[PDB]
Amino acid sequence: MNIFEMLRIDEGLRLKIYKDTEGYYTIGIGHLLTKSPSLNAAKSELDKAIGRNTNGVITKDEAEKLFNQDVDAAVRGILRNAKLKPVYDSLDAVRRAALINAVFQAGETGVAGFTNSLRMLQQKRWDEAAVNLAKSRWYNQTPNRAKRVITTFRTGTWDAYKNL
Ligand SMILES: [Cl-]
Repeated sequence: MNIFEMLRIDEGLRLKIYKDTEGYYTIGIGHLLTKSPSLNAAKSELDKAIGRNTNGVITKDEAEKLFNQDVDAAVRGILRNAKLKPVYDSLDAVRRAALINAVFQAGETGVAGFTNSLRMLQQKRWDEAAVNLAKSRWYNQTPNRAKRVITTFRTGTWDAYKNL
């Protein structure tokens, strides 16, 4: 298992525009196009990201290109966030993947309210971190996906994804 299969399981793959769990225009593998309620705004963002006139649909290859660009962006945002970097560096390979997954899910770096969780992670207080991560809108809105990531932080294994 690795970061790409991981998120690939968590995000799914759709080749035609769709609305995420939040009602946002997205496509491919978790690729948020826009937060605007405008389909037109979404197709434009889509054409621009793709480099061609899509008409709202892409090929598998195109989806995977976006995905690669996106995972790369995430890692790099982490490396560049002053609060994320140290956490990320203190972690093992498996837990690092969970951090990437979560940041990817946010579509942004060092999201609001997880200072305490980060601190517990950094100190390797796994069980406590798990519990704390769970007191979050995140967990309540997408409990299944959040449970998988949380289990990954607490254990340092891929157990939560081995069976999907
Ligand atoms: Cl879920």
